[PDB]
Amino acid sequence: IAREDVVLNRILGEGFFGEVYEGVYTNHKGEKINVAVKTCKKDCTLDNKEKFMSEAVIMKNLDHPHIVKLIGIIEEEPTWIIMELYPYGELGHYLERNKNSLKVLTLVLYSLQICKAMAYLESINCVHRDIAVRNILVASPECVKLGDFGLSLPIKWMSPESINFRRFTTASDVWMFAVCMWEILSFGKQPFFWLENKDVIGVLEKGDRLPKPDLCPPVLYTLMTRCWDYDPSDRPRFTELVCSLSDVYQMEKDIA
Ligand SMILES: Cc1ccc(-n2nc(C(C)(C)C)cc2NC(=O)Nc2cccc3cc(C(=O)NC(C)C)[nH]c23)cc1
Repeated sequence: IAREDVVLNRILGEGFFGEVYEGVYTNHKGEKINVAVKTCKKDCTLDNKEKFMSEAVIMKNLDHPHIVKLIGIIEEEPTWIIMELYPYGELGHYLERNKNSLKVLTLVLYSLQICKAMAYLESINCVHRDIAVRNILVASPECVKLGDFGLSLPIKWMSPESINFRRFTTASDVWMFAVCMWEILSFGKQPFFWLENKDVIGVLEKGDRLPKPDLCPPVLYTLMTRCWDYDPSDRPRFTELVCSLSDVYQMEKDIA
């Protein structure tokens, strides 16, 4: 990927190692691809420059249909990591904007797609630690992609073991994933929006849970409740949750 083939438009935000730019990449075909161009401050340590590159190293190896895509890497100074963006933006903003036209089967489709992405990460014992609708992009009205645009706390999405002891496992991600589904079925509503972060653990310890979103099928809410078991061992694996969500999707397809 050549630097002249990438035009920068505006600052997307500040990453951990430097600014992230929203740009456009013109390929060999001439078609314009929306991209996020991640940069690293010059004054960083070699250790910090290495940690910056690890995203390019890992992301190059990821090719899952429901995971964000790496477009390329420009190693020559200033080093850029180019990731694909889509014009439909974040899922949270997309859900809010299309709340009146989106059908429940589509919300179950998105839930299943993220579950498939997470079942793959589970296969390689990798933990996301920040499963939330803000970390999901809309590739098309029928395709969502999981990413990680956060800085390595998201209290309102975290399992009790993550809040209490900073323990993060695949089991804790399963909890976060059900919170992500609650956001999808609620059309982008923030979980526990009515609480402060300090109040969350007290409510979970007492046995209180996020209520069923109006449009959420009872079977899907039961699955959400199993992911929110205080005991991490009693939550399903993403691998089996794919089977569970595929059954829910087929029942919703049969209803619609
Ligand atoms: C070090 C490290 C960091 C992250 C990851 N990692 N792991 C995964 C899973 C495998 C899905 C968990 C995905 C990712 N990376 C991305 O999704 N990158 C990405 C893609 C598209 C756009 C943006 C914007 C930013 C950004 O920094 N925006 C600031 C403005 C905050 N990042 C983007 C791996 C290693």
